[PDB]
Amino acid sequence: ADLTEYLSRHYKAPRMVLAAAGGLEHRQLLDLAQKHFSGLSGTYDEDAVPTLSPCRFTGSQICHREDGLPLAHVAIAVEGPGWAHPDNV
Amino acid sequence: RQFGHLTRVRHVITYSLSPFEQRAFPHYFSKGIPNVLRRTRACILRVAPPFVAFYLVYTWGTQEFEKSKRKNPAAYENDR
Repeated sequence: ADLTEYLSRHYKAPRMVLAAAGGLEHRQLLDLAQKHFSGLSGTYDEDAVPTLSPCRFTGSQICHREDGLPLAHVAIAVEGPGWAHPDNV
Repeated sequence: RQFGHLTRVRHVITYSLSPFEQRAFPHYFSKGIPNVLRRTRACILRVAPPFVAFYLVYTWGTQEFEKSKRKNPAAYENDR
């Protein structure tokens, strides 16, 4: 029930992209997508459309102390820019 | 004796939080005053009675010193 509901919600046309790369003609890919993928639904039931709420970054630490393992692994980071920000470059 | 050579610790996880992210005085009067009282109730019975006993011996000893300093009724009374 959870898997099928997760599928029915999230796996849909406006939320999806069909990519291709190699020796192939854009017209042909579009014909194949029109012939096979146009069967997908195109909007919602007027709700159930989940949109991303922003996530709170918290400066904090987690220290899984385990001397039995041979080498310590450390990962330190500050809050990132997000996909959109030119600063990324 | 250094960080790294202290002792063998295994399977523990410590979750911490930045001091700028968190509060300095979280639930100070709310949770504290009860905790302070609890700590007072724990110790009081062990700590106080000797100081009470000091106070009793103190006031008594000073009282009895002032009694002995002062006059007495047998000093040449019923003896002209």
